[PDB]
Amino acid sequence: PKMGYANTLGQELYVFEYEKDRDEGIDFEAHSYMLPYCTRPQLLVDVRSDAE
Amino acid sequence: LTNSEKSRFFLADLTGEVQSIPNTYGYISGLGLFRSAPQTQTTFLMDLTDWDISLLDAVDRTSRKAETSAPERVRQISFPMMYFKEVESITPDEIQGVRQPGTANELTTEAVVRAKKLMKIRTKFDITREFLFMQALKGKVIDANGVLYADLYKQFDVTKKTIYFDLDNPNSDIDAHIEDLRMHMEDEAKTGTVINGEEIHIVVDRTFFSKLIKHPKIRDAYLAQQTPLATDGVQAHMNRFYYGGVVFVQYNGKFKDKRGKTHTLVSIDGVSDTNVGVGHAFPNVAMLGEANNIFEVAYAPCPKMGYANTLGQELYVFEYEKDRDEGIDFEAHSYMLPYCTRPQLLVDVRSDAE
Amino acid sequence: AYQGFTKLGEREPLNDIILWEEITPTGHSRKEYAPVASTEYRVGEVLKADGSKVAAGQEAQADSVCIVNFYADLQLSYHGQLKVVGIYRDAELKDLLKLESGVDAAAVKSALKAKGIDFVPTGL
Repeated sequence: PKMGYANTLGQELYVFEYEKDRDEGIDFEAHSYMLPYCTRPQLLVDVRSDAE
Repeated sequence: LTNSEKSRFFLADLTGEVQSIPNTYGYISGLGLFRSAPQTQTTFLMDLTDWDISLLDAVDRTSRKAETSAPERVRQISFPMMYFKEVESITPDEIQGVRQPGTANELTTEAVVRAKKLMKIRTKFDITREFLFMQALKGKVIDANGVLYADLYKQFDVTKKTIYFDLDNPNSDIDAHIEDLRMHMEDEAKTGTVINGEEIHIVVDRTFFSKLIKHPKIRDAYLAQQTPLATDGVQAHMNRFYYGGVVFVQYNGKFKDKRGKTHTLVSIDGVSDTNVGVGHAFPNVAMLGEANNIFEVAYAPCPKMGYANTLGQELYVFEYEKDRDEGIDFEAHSYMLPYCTRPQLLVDVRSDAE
Repeated sequence: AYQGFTKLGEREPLNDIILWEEITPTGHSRKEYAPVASTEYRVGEVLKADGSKVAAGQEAQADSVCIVNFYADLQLSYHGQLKVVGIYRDAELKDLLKLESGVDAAAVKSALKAKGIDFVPTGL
């Protein structure tokens, strides 16, 4: 949600460079907006070693 | 050519501005005896080495000899510093519609205001530097607020020496006090040889000088050199007196502070009596050049990005722009501390008696 | 061990907790404390108004977070300053706090939040 990036294709990671005023140092920000999902969750089967 | 006093339709001319800048005493800074030694750290260390020599006895040629002399002692000390910061700003309200004094109708530009503010800031820092130099001549570097930063005598393991002249006594041996001071300076500095290219310069106030010059044992010599043929930043042609290889420069320098309390440059701490004079005696090693390690001042970098671990400078003027073109912000920094490597050569002279 | 082993020491924490603060020409969100005699300060410790560490119970009068390393034995600090400096007004700091045993972290966090200091959750 930074400007410039509205309604654009998402990326793996955003890194931004920001300078503190009065030469007080540097600020860093890293963003990521993601979600991994499976369209057929039934195919993910769990496995155990004990008995039911 | 500007508007007249009581009429807007007749003209009159403006001839200048008369400025009333205050007194900026610069005797010690103008002497140049405080060498600048900038570095890249907030704390510096110095190593002290001591030597001792003795006469070697005669021996026989046909036997052997002996003389192993003994070794030197090495010890080191640390040192803090003083940080000074000044803040000022420039706004369009100080420019819009304002005319420069001494000019009929010329408006003031941002460059003129910036130059004026920078000159005032540099004058303030020079005043503070002179005050700290005079404090260092006393052997205890104390900030104007009264906080102690470096006690030279305790750090160098040297006892402070005071000479009581007793100028009110009509039969006080002034020569004895002068000789005692001279022998103390000669015996205590162990600079081996290089020392006092010039004289023992004593910086005294008005009271001490006035009481000294009227002594019956001294008045003849004082009147001897009241002859034209025989260097402050404010008081040109300062009072001077030479007697017994010793100069008695009179220095009536003083400064105020935020609280409005006058800080006399030549004073001992705690002598508030106005009937007693105060003076400070130091060797004038200003001509030693790069070999003058006795008196020095150190500078350190300011705490800003891009200046860490860099050589310090004497003043750090920074210019910052306010948001949405609202004005300009200024910042002047100075991380400095003056010190004397041989505090045993700093002796105070009093006009009273012990 | 004659010399099976010598441990030379450890390095004191650095002043990196500050993330955002109100930067002003003077010192905003930065207060100077006269150090308490025979008391050693470090980065992240919570201070009272007088200049001493907050102790079990005393946690509602928390005043600042120390951002200097003061040595009580030499009375000078990490950078050679004879004062203790801590952030008291609005600022943002990492979650690296030295609370004296017994101190409730939640109480001091609430007090500093009321005074304007916000703590960003810090990973390990």
